[PDB]
Amino acid sequence: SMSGRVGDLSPKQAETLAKFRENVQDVLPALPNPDDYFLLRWLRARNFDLQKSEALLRKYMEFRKTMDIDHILDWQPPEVIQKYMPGGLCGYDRDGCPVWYDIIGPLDPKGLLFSVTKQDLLKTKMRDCERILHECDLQTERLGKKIETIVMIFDCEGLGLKHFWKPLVEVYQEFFGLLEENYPETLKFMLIVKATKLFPVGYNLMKPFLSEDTRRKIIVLGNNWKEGLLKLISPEELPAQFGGTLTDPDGNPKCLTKINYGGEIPKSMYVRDQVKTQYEHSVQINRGSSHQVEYEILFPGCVLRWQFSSDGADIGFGVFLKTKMGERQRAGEMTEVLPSQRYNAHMVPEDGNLTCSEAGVYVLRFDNTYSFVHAKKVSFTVEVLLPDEGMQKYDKELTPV
Repeated sequence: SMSGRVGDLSPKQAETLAKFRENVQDVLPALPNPDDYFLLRWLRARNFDLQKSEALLRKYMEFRKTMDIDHILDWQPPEVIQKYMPGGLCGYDRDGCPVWYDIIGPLDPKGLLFSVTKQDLLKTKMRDCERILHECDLQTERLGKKIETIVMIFDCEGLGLKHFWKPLVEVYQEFFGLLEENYPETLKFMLIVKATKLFPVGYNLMKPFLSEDTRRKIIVLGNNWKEGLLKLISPEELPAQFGGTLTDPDGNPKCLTKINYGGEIPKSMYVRDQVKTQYEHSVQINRGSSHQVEYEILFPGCVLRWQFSSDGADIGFGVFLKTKMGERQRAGEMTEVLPSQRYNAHMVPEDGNLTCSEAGVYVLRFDNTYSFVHAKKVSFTVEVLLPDEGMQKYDKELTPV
């Protein structure tokens, strides 16, 4: 079989290329380098189907306009992103392919999304797409061989419940979706290092946004992850932080000159205290009454996630565990999970989550015991975030928490 790459095309692939081009006659005037290489990414992504490859390319032309890709290398992100958005482009693998780091642990999710918008974050990620593509083009020049694929490293140390706040999850979802739509056939490997026991839930949140091609390229490294990275990346190209010998000019092993390590964003940089949201349910509760919902959990390891808002007085909220569905239980008859407390959910919504570490029926209960009024409207959403079953197979090498 032929791989559908320049210098390795079958007669059919070549004829399909020559045709697709004839065909993408009217959009080509807009591109900086529509070489055979460029066209063939689209074709490979859709198995050389002319109509699907064309439709995919045409959508990308629209993305170019929406994101102003023509000028994006000159676009300056907000200072909060420059200073506190983790990751960066650093080094090249053993084959010449550029490496892109993300450092998930120290991300401040609310700090970021209360300081900048989802669109500023996504535009920054697309700017980094365009920067790493330019590194591919420059490596091609340097090495005398075609470089058009990249290595993504996700340092998942410290991946935890804070990261499952829905607005942050949505940024990452949209980012992976943008890569699939606009950067097909660009990924060499996505390497997951130091993943925690929460990785299967996190991955399942992203999975719907990953192509089958991408999913086959995801490698979950274990305890010997430094050796694993060194198999792919020479020590002189791999930060000492990640097992190599590359440092900043001053010797810092973190390579801070190229890789950001996040951190807590100063509250003085915030532009808002909440993001807009809609709720799945709204209920009216009586003075001194309660309202609850119940989830029958058979398979431990899923994450229960909630958000609520209520005008007026504070509202009570807690989570309890009982053995099976049945008539209403008193708090003291159930296993406390999250003991009830008083929350001000009027100025800003309350959100939270927890890991369901035992099978049973989880009861999320609102207690209206703080209004000096007749009754009370509570708006809320509760979701269960399931673990990816295939990734639970790595459980023994995933770090607690």
